[PDB]
Amino acid sequence: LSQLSKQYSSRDLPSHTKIKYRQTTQDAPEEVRNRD
Amino acid sequence: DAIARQGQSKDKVIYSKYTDLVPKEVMNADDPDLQRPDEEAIKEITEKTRVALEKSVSQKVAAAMPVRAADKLAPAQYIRYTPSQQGVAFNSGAKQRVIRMVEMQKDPMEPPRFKINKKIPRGPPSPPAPVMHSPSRKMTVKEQQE
Amino acid sequence: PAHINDFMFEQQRRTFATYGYAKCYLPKKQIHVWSGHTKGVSAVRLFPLSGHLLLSCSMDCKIKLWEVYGERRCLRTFIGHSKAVRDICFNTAGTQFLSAAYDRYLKLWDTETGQCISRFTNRKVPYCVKFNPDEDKQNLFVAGMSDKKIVQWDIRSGEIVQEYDRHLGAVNTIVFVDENRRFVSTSDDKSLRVWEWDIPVDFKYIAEPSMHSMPAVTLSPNGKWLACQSMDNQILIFGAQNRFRLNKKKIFKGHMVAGYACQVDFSPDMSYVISGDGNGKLNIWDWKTTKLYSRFKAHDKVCIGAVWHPHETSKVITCGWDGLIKLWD
Amino acid sequence: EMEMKNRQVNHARNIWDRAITTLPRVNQFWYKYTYMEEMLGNVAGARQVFERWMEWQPEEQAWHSYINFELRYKEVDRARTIYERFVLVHPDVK
Amino acid sequence: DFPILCQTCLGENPYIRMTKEKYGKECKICARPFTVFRWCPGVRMRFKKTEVCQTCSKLKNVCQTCLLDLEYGLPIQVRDAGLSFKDDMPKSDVNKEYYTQNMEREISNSDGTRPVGMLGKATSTSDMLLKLARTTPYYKRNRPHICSFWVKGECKRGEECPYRHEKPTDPDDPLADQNIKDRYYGINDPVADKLLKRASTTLYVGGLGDTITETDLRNHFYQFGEIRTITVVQRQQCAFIQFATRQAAEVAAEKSFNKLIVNGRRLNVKWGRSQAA
Amino acid sequence: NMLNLLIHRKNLNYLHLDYNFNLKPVKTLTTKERKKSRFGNAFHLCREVLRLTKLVVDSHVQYRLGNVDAFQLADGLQYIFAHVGQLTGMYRYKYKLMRQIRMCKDLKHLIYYRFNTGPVGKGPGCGFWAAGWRVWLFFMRGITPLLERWLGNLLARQFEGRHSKGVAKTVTKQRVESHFDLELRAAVMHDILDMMPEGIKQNKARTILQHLSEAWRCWKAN
Amino acid sequence: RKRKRGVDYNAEIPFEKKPALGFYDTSEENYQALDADFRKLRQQDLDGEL
RNA sequence: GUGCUCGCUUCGGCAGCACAUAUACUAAACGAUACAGAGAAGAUUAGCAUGGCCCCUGCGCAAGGAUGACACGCAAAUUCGUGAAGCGU
RNA sequence: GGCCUCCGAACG
RNA sequence: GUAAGAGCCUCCUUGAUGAUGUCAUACUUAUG
Repeated sequence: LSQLSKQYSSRDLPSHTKIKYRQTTQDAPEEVRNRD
Repeated sequence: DAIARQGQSKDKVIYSKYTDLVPKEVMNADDPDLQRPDEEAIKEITEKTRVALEKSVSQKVAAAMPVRAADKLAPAQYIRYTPSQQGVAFNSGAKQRVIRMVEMQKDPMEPPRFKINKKIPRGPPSPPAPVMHSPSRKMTVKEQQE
Repeated sequence: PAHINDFMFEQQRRTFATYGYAKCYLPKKQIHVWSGHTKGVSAVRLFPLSGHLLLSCSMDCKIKLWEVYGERRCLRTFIGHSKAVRDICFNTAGTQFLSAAYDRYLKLWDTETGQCISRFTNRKVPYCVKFNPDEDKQNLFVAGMSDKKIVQWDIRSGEIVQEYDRHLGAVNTIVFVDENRRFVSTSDDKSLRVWEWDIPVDFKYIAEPSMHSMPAVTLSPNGKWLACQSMDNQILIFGAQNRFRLNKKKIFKGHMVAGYACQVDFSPDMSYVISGDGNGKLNIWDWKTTKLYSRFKAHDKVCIGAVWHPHETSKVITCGWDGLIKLWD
Repeated sequence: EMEMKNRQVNHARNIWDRAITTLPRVNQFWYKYTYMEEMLGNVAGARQVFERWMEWQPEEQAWHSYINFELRYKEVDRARTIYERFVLVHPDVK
Repeated sequence: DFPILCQTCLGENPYIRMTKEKYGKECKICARPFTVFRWCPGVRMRFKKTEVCQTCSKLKNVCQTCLLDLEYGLPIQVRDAGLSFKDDMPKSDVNKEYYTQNMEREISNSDGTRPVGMLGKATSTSDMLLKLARTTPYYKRNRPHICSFWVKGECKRGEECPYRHEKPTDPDDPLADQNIKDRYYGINDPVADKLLKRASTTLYVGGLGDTITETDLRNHFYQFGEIRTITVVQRQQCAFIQFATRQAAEVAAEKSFNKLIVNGRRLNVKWGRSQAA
Repeated sequence: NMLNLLIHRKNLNYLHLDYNFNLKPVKTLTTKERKKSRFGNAFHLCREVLRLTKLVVDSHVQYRLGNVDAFQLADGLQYIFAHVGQLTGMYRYKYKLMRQIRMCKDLKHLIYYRFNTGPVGKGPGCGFWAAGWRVWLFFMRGITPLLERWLGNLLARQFEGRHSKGVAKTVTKQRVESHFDLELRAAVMHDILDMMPEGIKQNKARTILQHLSEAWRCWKAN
Repeated sequence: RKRKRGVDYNAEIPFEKKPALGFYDTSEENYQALDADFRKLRQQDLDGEL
């Protein structure tokens, strides 16, 4: 492509730039693997 | 059988002969065949997906977010290469006739450069494949008339 | 990539140019027209009173004076036209004539004197040229142009007469009736519109989605009906207008229209109507029987039109086509 | 069929082979193959039609009709072995 | 990721300072944004530029600036019509051409700039284009840029500014510079002019030597027609090819005159006497 | 030159831009020209920012040069900025900006009469509004990015032009039901095509009318 | 009149109208066959009145 | 070329240092106009929808331009009965 | 003993 | 009462008539 970038619009502003990893208090993947 | 490869042919087709109609033997228990490669394959594949998604997400996410990118760049880009392997009369330079290649001046306050906004939606076709299906039985008079 | 300092010395040596590498009548063809022209016939004219003198207009942009009827030979040559003549006209006596040239130049022509009259011009290319009936003076001539306004032009006064727009379509032809209070005006809009003319206001307009263009327009010598052949090859006979209806004679089909305007002909015995065909064949029609006569192919090229003798009894009908003309008995 | 009516018919036959490489559908492949073989290329058309019909799935009316047309063409010797292979692929009383 | 930049527009200087441009003007053919590189081959010559995009340069397979024919260094039109016939659809509806070009380049996985060269087997047009090409025609290909101000004497700067005086030429025939720039692939052009200018029973052939034998000349001349006999003279290093019919003697005659390269060695062939001498 | 460049880009000539920040329909164009003129949102916003901008600009220019002002310069500064700055040419494109900011200007009037009250007052008694000029300056500090991407995307879309179909469906209101009926007839066509193993091709298209309308009058009627 | 677009298909002057792609049979370029198809193609179209 | 250093021998002569490859993208649809006026089975109109080889207004995935305008029914192929004429080892 | 929502511009 | 559009600044075909004016009624107008 290397084209079709000209102007922006609303709702496209930077949002949720930092994701949220699973905490050990909520869900742990290893604890789910060893889960009873 | 190679006539089915006419047109664009690169890697994945996997239909030429009809030997793929019926499967091979039956389900068996094998570690490499019936499960997956090692964990290093998913690790290197995930890292490669992070590099490709990092470059594509960096270009698309950078252009979609007018943070004005950076100042310019530093590609002094000294280019030593054969001029299309010309072999012209006498010599147009010394050795491969290297040239100095730097970046371009930045963009001024005026956004417009070349405006298109034209319409050319779709227009390429797609290569047809074989049917690769077991022909069934017709409906005759009763099921078709039903 | 190499060093930038070495590239500066290489450029400095390059600027120094251092290269170092170290029970119907059956008329037949009588006689061919007098002389002729290589280009197609632009218009077909004839002397109204005498009938022997015919003025042939061709695409060669040279007016051809012809003597025709009896002891058959033409008249003389006439020049002075800037471009191909779009239309031809003549006075009531015949000693004077008018010319409509696609150069957008209307030039009157004197004939019997051996040379023309004078050269004139108009605003646009005139699409129609016709003499003024009724009063024998007729200082103005009824004409039309691509400007889509039927306009009479006073001539002998040094300037024209008046201009009036009947319809938005370019007027194809204009033929004034004997009442002098109305002039039939056929335009490229396909709408046949009579026009009150001497008064700046016109008359009326009718049939825009009918009577395609104006391939043929003519009126009976008695003035009871005026028929117009249309580019669908459909001849629409219109009962002439004095009435509440004031239109509509009958329907006459069987002709052929290639899109080129063809001069309409008839046998005014209260009998026949005969015109050319778009394919070039000779179209013979019985009229008063509401049905035609016969189709007899004559010219080998596209038929330009046809003419008729005066009205006494059955005599003969002249014919003409593109590049050549042939008269029939 | 529109390209077959043309005076060339070479690109129409090659287009029929392109349809053979395309979805056979077991209808236009055997019907169009019978049309091309009936047009020309007897030994060749029956060879590619026998290889294609012997590739993906067997047939019944198309296989029996193909063995009948190949048998009535010149000799029934090859049609006997082809009939034994097709009958051996799908045995039955018929 | 440089442009095409063939050897004709590169110049005689080994080192060249080029300035790339990320977003330039749209291509005259592909009608798409691309990179515009600028360089000056000559000292006092004006800087060059490339108006052809990557798709525009890849479609015609020509230099991005000079836009010559292929890599042979000839005019585009003539050599393109000499290749096979045409094999192009520049005509109209670039929207329909953008699909054939986008699917073209996107579907083509084999390409490159210059990690390659030659690797062909002879050619049909290599002799005509080779005889129709010169050695580095770089004369007056960049700088002059004729100016009307100096012709009328109204230019105040004069030679100090670009467009040096006495640049223009008689406005009669093509200008050899902007004339080919008016159209692109449309005109017959001095491509066709210089193409027609470039096109214009026994046969003696000299320059044979020990490398060329009688079987090579008999097999080469036998393709035109039946040969009556052949006289191989090793002392004079010549051979006389006698044919039964003078038809093939005229064909191979004209086609054999300074066109004959046998085993990579040119041969000078003159028509036989046939005067009974 | 900014507004003259905006009207200069797309040829209009249906009105004139006035450095008073007033564009008027000289030729009095209407109909297709009325629908083609507009310029009442972003151009009116730039007419407000240039209205107060050029307003105080020419105000200080008249102060410094030409007619002497001094105490009158601070007078019309604070006063005219407060009442006149509260009205001026902003209006529409401001909305809550000049609404809450206009109430802040009313508080600046309460500070005006507050500071100078007892001994005397009549007219523009100064009490400089530069604090309220910092208020409205903060309204331009928040709105300056908003109008910055507004004029950036609008001006960028002016020379570029309207793109192709941008999707943007499901407008709710009564349009959500139409998309639910169309999408309902969509999967019904796929499942209808999957109902018969062979059947016919064109015969399935006509069934959408009989089943569609049959369900319409069916459920809608008794 | 103005050549851009029109009352007909855009740019359409029915010579190579719309993409025709291309076809090859097997690993070869057919020449005389296409020339014969073009000769019979010109033989199908004839000037006349109908 | 300038500035500096007698660096070498004349005030000027010679030598060394510092300043060291700019310009180019340099210079030469919408106006105006005649026309006629607007879909949903008898008369009037709400509107919202679907695909572009159609767009403008509108910062805008808000929305607005008479429901913003453009937008009709072809089928890949047969099978059996009756009468008349000609031919038949 | 006090408390005072109010606050308009286009399009259609 | 009005959104939109247009352009001009070298060879053939199946034979059904017409002109003298007025009422109930139907449709089209921003003039009531």
